Amino acid sequence: MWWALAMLVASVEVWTADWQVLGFGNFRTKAVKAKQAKK
Amino acid sequence: GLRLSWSRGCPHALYDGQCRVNKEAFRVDATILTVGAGTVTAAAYATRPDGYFAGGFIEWIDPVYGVERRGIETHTGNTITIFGTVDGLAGGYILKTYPGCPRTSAACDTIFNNLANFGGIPSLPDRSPFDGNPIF
Amino acid sequence: AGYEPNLTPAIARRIVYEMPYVDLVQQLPDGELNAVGPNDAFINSQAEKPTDMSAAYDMGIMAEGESGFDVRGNGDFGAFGSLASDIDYLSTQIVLSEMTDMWDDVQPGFVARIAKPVLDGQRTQMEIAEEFVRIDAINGNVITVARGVLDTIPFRHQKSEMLWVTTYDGGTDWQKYAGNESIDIKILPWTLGGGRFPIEDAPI
Amino acid sequence: GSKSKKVTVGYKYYMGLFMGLFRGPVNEITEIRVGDRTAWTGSITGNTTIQINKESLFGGTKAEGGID
Ligand SMILES: [Fe+3]
Repeated sequence: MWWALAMLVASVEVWTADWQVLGFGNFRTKAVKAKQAKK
Repeated sequence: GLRLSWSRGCPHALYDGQCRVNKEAFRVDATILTVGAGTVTAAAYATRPDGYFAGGFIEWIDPVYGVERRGIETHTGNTITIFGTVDGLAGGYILKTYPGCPRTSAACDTIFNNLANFGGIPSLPDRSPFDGNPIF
Repeated sequence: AGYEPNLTPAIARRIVYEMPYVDLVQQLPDGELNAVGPNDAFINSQAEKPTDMSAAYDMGIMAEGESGFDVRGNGDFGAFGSLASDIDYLSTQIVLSEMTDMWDDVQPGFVARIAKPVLDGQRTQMEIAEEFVRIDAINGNVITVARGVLDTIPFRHQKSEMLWVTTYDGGTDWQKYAGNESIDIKILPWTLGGGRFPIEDAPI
Repeated sequence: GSKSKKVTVGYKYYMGLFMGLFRGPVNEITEIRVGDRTAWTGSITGNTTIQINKESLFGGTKAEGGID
């Protein structure tokens, strides 16, 4: 919800965009965050 | 944020918490023989081989700043060059000068004897894939 | 829960018996069929498929002097039928149940072998009702066949028995085991992602 | 011709590999998968050694693959 507080500057929430890469592309399951390398 | 990034050379900053090369084992210090335009000269530097301080830094105490640390970009004989500017230097206080490192596996092995604490992977298998073309 | 992803192997009903001359004629190329002396014998058997993911069954044989059930020879699960009408010696209209998936693949005139429970004393084939019957035409669950076709006089049966069709199907190592060389065997089913059944825990 | 005791076969590979998973010692590593199939399970809590031996997950002398 901190996005909701971030949009506290709005003029009043629909969106349409592509993504800037994050850590989703999977090759090793992580039941907990051990972070990862980057190659 | 980008830190680890497997490579042919370790990304560790020399003397950091992971390279862990001793801060004292590689001390070098000497008073300035002559300050110059973006360059410094000292007797101790002459005793070292060329490029010994490439990526190193000089250290001393300023009557107000206290501790001051700034990098070295090149070394040769008694002469060195600094990445940053010169804030004024005097041939009094000794410049506690630290060597840098090529950051190669051979560099960390020979110079530092720290190969056992190295973060670079020499045998990154040329990204030998398991797709596209016949292999294995 | 993955919508039934399990494909591991498991035990299943099986039956074994000595390979008859008809089996050698059907499965043995004529180029080497001659020179099969009178002292030769062949092993054959059939078993039901326990799971859909099962592919075939490997045959483990531990003959006289052998150490451990050696894995040699494999067979395909033939169609199976459970006799449930207590047919008599001359019975022709075979009323049975348990119509296996492959039970309808037998063409008219095929050859099937009947049997009963086997155990100490019942292992002997001289008295045990082991009869080869030639299937004539299927009638749904009931199938029309002949009695005592090739190498067994027709006999009687009791409900809940087992009927196995063996035309062009079976499993053996193709070893000319000599007579009196009794061996102990265990048929192990196998699956793609589960491999073979327990290494040696299968019955014998 | 001769029986499978001496015949051409589907060919094994003989060499291993080395994988860099991620930074930092972790409390335990639980399970290892191959080709979207649950191959081996086990809690590894430190520098240790094990062996993966269920080659049956893919095949062998009658089917393709199978880690070991
Ligand atoms: Fe280093």
